[PDB]
Amino acid sequence: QSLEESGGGLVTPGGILTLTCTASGFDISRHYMTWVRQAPGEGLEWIGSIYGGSTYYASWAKGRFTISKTSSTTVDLKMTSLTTEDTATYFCVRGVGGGLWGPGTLVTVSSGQPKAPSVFPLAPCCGDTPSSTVTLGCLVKGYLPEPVTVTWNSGTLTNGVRTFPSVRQSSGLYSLSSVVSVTSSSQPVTCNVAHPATNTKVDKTVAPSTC
Amino acid sequence: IPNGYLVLDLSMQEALS
Amino acid sequence: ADVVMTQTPSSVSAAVGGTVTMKCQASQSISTALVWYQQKPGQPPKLLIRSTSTLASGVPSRFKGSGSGTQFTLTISDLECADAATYYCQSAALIGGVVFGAFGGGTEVVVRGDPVAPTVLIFPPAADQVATGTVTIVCVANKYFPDVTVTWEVDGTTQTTGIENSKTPQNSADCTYNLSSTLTLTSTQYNSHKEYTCKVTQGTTSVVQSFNRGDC
Repeated sequence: QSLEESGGGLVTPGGILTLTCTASGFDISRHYMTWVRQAPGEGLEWIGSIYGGSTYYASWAKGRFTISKTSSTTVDLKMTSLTTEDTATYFCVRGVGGGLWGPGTLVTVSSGQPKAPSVFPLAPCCGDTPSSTVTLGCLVKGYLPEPVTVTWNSGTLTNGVRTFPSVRQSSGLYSLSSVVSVTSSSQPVTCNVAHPATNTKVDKTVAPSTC
Repeated sequence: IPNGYLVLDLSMQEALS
Repeated sequence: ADVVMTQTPSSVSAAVGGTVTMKCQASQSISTALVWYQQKPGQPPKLLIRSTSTLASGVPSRFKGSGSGTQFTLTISDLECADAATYYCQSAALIGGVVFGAFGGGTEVVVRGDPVAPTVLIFPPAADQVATGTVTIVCVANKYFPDVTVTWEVDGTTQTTGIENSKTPQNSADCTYNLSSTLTLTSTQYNSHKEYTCKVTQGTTSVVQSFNRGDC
């Protein structure tokens, strides 16, 4: 059995959004299908549950969040009067206190338009003694909303990759860096930066110094 | 002893489903 | 009012091999209808224990859940670096036609492995940054434990604004951290100074890396 949430994205404050939880391999009617959210850096929060025809809501969510069954395999979550307090990853769970979770879908409540990242290479200063093993990277700057996907050499370079958690600037845009330790066996090294919300993919081949 | 509202464990209901 | 789950402590630390405990207090009795989750980045929360004390599939015996009514405890013995995570309790009861489903606020568990001093890398801005109007300089502190503090100096002056730090989760094998620190300046500010320095301090020992703008 599996669960997958969909519908996350950028929404303007004051707007509405509907998320969907799609089940495979079991009958949702037999379970308390449950919505949980987690604001970035914060704790898990129960929104509500649906068991057959019965719905249950946390008191904080009543009226503004509505859960319904929309097919034999899907439940939705309709959210209204959204503000930045509703920015979060939203998860669906099979059962109250259950073990089967989807990977989550990210809702970003912001007035900004989608903005693709600027990608800049990270390499040691020209004129430092060179090294056969060198740590190179990419700075992924100024994007909205999360997520971005960063790969190295199109997924063929994975060992020793450190992609740091994103940080949200006070402007509201996001940035992260990814670094990797490489020898000539991985050269030329290219970071591939995909941003679903702008349908962009940037490939940046990182020279081993700034020279 | 059961009295008043009984407590049903939904985490158990899920585990045994 | 919905049930409230008060989880303490907010953070707890022990050495590898040690034991930690955390507590969940319910504002209303929920019998044994309570679960514990473990959350690390990369995957959703993982069910550890359900019905207060029943281990979920694949969960090792060093995790133990106890309690009932309004007081619940999770104990982790023989701690491993793989146990570094944030743990949450959740009520999971149906009482009087109401679902009692609230989460506790979470307990971060820090696992203390072997001490390792950081190495430090500094990355001057790529040549196409300055045209954008802002420049972001990146410093990385590699593979270290325990925590560090980072300072930036520009021509010897400690920076007090424009710094953003991001720390990876503890390594599941050896408990170490990695840190990115970035300093963002306007292009004019960047072009107005010579030397950029990242200083990483662990206890009383510091590791410094610098570059001069005009050299790179």
